[PDB]
Amino acid sequence: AQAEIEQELNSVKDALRAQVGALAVTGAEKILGASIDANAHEQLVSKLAAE
Amino acid sequence: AGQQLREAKAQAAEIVEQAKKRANQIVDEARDQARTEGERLKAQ
Repeated sequence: AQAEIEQELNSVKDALRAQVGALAVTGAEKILGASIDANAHEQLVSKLAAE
Repeated sequence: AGQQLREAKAQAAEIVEQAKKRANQIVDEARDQARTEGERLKAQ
């Protein structure tokens, strides 16, 4: 009657979090798939060669 | 003397059995009220 009310309340936040996280990953994929071109490899392949 | 002792002892057993019978009513009525209020809060 009190702990179970908090049990449902936090479970709803997690159900939303599971969808928002998927959307945030999809957003990052769409952004990078347009923001990356030949000007990025001279800043990434060059970085890996030091790692 | 023996007859009244057997009668008193028989009534003593009945007095204690009625107390046990009463205890179950006190406990189960508290369970139904507490569970009903829990559902009242859960729906809200």
